[PDB]
Amino acid sequence: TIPHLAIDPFSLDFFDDPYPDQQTLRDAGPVVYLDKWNVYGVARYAEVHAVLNDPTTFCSSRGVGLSDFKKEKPWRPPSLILEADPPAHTRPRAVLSKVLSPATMKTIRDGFAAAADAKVDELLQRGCIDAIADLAEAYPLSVFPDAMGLKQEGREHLLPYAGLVFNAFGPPNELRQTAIERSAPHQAYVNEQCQRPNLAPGGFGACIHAFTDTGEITPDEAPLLVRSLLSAGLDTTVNGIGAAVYCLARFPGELQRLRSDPTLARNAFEEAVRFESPVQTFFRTTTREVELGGAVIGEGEKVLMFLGSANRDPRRWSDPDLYDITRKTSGHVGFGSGVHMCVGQLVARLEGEVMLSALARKVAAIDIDGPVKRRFNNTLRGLESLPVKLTPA
Ligand code: HEM
Ligand SMILES: CNc1ccc(C(=O)O)cc1
Ligand SMILES: [Cl-]
Repeated sequence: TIPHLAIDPFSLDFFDDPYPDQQTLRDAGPVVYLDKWNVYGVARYAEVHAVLNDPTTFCSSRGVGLSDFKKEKPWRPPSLILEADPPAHTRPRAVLSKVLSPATMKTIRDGFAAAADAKVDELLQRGCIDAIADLAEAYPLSVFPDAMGLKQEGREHLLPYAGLVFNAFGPPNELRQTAIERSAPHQAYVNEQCQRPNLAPGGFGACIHAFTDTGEITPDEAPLLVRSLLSAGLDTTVNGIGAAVYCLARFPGELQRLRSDPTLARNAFEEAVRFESPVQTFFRTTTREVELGGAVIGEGEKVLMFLGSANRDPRRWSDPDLYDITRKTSGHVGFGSGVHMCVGQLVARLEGEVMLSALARKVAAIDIDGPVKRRFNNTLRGLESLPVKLTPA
């Protein structure tokens, strides 16, 4: 009843151009089996959405990568939020919701916006820049590590570490094995910085530690939650912003509309998140035999959710392969959905918004003017290099 496919969604050939394979995956059926990795797969919006919102059946505590924590040792101590199910999940999540709260963004918006503006003005002086290294990477590094309350020394370990985490959700392919075989320095740096003495008061980390007082988390839980932010909070935004600049680079009409109404800044980023889906895929593990899309999946089975595919499903979206900054993007799963839906989404959207706002106000044109290079990661989709010429407004 279930189609078996030999598509490797973690192959380089797939990353280079996933969309035809994603159509094949959608059109093959509501549930596919990927013989390559002995996992179930879901590529349509409906089923991906269904799986995300059924955490009691499709659990996270056996890992949200290919590896089953019930079968193998996790490569690092499990995340107390990402790789946990309710109820253990519930209370750490609340802490992160409050640390990264509506109230908190107020405290950082002026600086994040100022940092975005200064960067765009800086890049306009050079004229020809790499929209990755000089913008997508430089800007988040200039605000987010500080917002964490991180010291200056050692931050070069941050992106490599994030690169690793997202590779480690993947299968035991060369990317993962290669990523993990060189994690010691990154782990040591990040893990050391999660300790309270190393985190500046006022920053997200110290704020996380401050919450041990409420009974919501113990002191020994705080560093891993600090660790979560240092895992998820930087490289994602890099690829989201990079995605957004690339989209604006490829859809000049939409750049022009953005220029004509900078208050479209927040949704053009949101649309970019849908359109590129910086986080491409996650797994769940079935806790029981279960019917999904008329397909019966056994207990203890891995189910691969194609978030990017769900976000390009024509069953749900009109003209999905088109970037439209006034689209109603609500319901996209680029940030997930349900109890694990991105707890850092406000930081990401703030960063993206104020940068796209700066671009909208300061830049007249963005033209690709060099070889474009894709960055390969088992979970993250984004570019290694995007040479562009910025024309000032
Ligand atoms: C473009 C930017 C981002 C994208 C596309 C993204 C994507 C996602 C997705 C898909 C999930 C769901 C994971 C799952 O259901 O298994 C998630 C959760 C999470 N995100 Fe992000 N994220 C972004 C930015 C951020 C930021 C800025 C932070 C922190 C400052 C962050 C930290 C986290 C954490 C800790 C979780 C786990 C939440 C939970 O398990 O309840 N992410 N994100
Ligand atoms: C969805 N992206 C995430 C990656 C890692 C973590 C974590 O370290 O908990 C959380 C979210
Ligand atoms: Cl670690």
